[PDB]
Amino acid sequence: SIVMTQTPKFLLVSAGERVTITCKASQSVSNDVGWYQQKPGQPPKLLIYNASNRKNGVPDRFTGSGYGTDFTFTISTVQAEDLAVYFCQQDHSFPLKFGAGTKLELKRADAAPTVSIFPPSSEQLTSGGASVVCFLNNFYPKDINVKWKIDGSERQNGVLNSWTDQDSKDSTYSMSSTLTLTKDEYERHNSYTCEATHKTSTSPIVKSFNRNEC
Amino acid sequence: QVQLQQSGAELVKPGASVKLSCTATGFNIKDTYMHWVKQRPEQGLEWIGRIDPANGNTKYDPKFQGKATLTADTSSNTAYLQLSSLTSEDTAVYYCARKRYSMDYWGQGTSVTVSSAKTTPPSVYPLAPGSGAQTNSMVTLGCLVKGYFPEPVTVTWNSGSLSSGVHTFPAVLQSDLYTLSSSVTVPSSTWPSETVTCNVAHPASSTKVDKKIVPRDC
Repeated sequence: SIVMTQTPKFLLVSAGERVTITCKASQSVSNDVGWYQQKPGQPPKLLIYNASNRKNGVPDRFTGSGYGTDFTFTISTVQAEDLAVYFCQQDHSFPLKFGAGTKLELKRADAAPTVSIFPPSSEQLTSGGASVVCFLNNFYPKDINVKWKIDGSERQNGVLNSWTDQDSKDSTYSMSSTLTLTKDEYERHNSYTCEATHKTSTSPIVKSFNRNEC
Repeated sequence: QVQLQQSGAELVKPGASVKLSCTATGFNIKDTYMHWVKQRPEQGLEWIGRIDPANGNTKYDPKFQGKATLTADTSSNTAYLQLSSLTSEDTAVYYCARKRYSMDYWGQGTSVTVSSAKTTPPSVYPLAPGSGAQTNSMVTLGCLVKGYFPEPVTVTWNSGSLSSGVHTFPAVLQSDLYTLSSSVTVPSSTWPSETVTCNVAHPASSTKVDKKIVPRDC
């Protein structure tokens, strides 16, 4: 039961800086410490063999050091392809324990979202439901708010939001907001509005459509 | 030459049993220790146990004593993880790894979902822009995949032709059904002049749906 405590959980860093991930073994572990990298949707990949020995085909910017209780994983110059979750591991005592993980996030300049609004599909209207979908693409920082307005009235029920993981190409986030209503309620009203309030602008980014038009 | 081939995804009712296969290549299984790791969604990695294929020695984390039984067959170079008494807490991706002389190689992972909810094929709805939508250099098209269970579904655009401007959003669970959306941004000179089709696959229900993005007709 040698437990590995890994800090930080979230590492907000800028490209070109240096990230240091620390894993503290509750008891002595010495040589038997490994560091893993897990890109989203991929199996974890080993980066450090025995707390300082890079496996092979590993960028020399990935370094590890420490002995006993204190162990450190350091990225010399953070890069876009380094976006992943990093785990420490102890194989000294057979109750093998991983760290909680460190999610690395790249810092970049504020980017305004590109907002698109889509009326419910014709096929779904036959089903008896109506989903209005709003896309907020290529924005930073991640925190953003979406307000749904129907004929000028704010709607807070039936809204599902989903954020993408940070895109390594441009270090941005994308979010999708879906307002789901009954077909009768959708056909009752005409104006449906998607509003995006972000750190880029005090004013909200607004996209709308009218149902009595098609 | 060293790869670990894992079995396909499994959906099981609570209380059932599952067996996962990890077929190896490029290294005999008895000269290394095979390990199995559990990862719950949006969570960390949990070491289940290790199997010594030469003699059958098994060591488990005390939380996986009865739930997980590790068996190995050196003849097929295949390691097995059997999961019984399955509950919702066992819903996770299960990996198999080979460890020898502080060396590691991992398989692709196998997803096991434990739920009483029935398998539900998705409904795929094309999302064309509004009839009076703004015209610009680029046009964004959408695709809605609603009311399916279990995860995962795969979304492609024009069978992989369109890939640069695709944002597929993580699914959201609601009333035991998942819903996700996918967006593709293409130059306005290429739509509707060229075809844009949403390709959705839901392996658990053996569903493959292609939905072309047709401009809205009034």
